[PDB]
Amino acid sequence: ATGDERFYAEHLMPTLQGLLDPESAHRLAVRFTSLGLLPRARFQDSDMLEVRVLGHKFRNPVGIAAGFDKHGEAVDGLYKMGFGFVEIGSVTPKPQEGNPRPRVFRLPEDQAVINRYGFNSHGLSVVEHRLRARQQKQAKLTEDGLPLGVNLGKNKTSVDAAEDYAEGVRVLGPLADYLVVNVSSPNTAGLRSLQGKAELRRLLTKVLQERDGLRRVHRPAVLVKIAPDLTSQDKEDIASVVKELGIDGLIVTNTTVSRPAGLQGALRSETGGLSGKPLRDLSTQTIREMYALTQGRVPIIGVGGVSSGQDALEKIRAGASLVQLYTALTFWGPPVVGKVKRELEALLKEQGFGGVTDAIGADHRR
Ligand SMILES: Cc1cc2nc3c(=O)[nH]c(=O)nc-3n(C[C@H](O)[C@H](O)[C@H](O)COP(=O)(O)O)c2cc1C
Ligand SMILES: CC(=O)O[C@@H](C)/C(C)=C/CC/C(C)=C/Cc1c(O)c(Cl)c(C)c(C=O)c1O
Ligand SMILES: O=C(O)c1cc(=O)[nH]c(=O)[nH]1
Repeated sequence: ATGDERFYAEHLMPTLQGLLDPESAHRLAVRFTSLGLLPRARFQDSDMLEVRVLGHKFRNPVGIAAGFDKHGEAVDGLYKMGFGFVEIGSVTPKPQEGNPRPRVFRLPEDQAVINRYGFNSHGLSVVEHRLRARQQKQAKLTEDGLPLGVNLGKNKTSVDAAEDYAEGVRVLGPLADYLVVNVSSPNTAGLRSLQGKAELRRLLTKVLQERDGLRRVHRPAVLVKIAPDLTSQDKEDIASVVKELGIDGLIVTNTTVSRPAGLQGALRSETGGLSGKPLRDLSTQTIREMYALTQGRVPIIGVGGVSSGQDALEKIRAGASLVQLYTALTFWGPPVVGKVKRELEALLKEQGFGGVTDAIGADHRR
């Protein structure tokens, strides 16, 4: 049940959201997290939540998705919250402002958010120095089952997308357990076209060459993060390229540019990517498809609308080895992490799984 879950979800978060504009709230959340001003994460991770994937041990399979800690300011606070892994970014090569404010919108009636941040980023150099300041602390955390992902973007005005990603691999690759080639932001003109077969093969060949050129101890896994809005053709092409090139994994999915029938929020027709509950099943179905297309041989990090243990287990059974959440944190606060983990453990036991690993892709074997 938990007292603070109820307190954060029913009282504290909705009260604070009533007082603070969305981006002000985001900024305050990053600040509070970075300072460790967080409730006591009392959930002890059980052995049945441990997952071995991407050349690493993950103490639990619940991560924070990209876009919360864009500039790597709150990594340690996020582990304190009870996340099994942290992904920072997206980070662009040069600093850039992103879109004019306002650029984030709450849809409380839908338990959703729409954002059009447009890759606001401190840039590679700032983030590099921030990560270097805690590099050995991270090495110990990783060893202890708490890996770090770095999500790479491209600048708005760059004339060579592949070179932007290559720069990211060179600069932040040595500080990351895994890198994410984010070709699925809905908020950068032309970006999602990099998901097309020919463009993706060329781009990923260059990214993988740059990764392979790093020293062994500094050589991260490379994942591609994909949209929920892809055609069947697009998904077939991505699966083919992933297998051809030996891409280490997929992150499924980014936000949607669709607006599902039934959205109630006043701000439903704002431009941007939609996240949270209305994305959940679209993301789950995309995980399911990508798992089948890759014959279950390519690790998937499942993301989109995870707010409960059931949501997490649905993505795991569809083929995810790990899951992430973001929007649920914005509505329910830090206790949501312990909630998801406790519920997930209980459901695994109820469905006769020895642990998370046993449940990965279970629906495909029914
Ligand atoms: C405000 C906001 C900013 C985001 N920024 C990024 C980003 O910089 N890079 C990225 O790959 N995904 C970004 N995302 C997408 C999330 O990583 C995630 O894929 C998506 O929100 C679905 O998960 P959720 O429903 O749990 O939020 C962002 C999402 C939100 C809501
Ligand atoms: C769990 C959390 O997000 O932050 C904790 C540390 C907290 C007590 C934050 C206070 C400020 C609030 C109410 C933040 C909620 C919120 C939001 O309301 C919105 Cl709209 C966004 C985009 C974010 C992005 O992180 C967001 O955190
Ligand atoms: O910076 C953003 O606008 C952004 C990037 C991304 O990958 N996904 C998203 O929803 N927003």
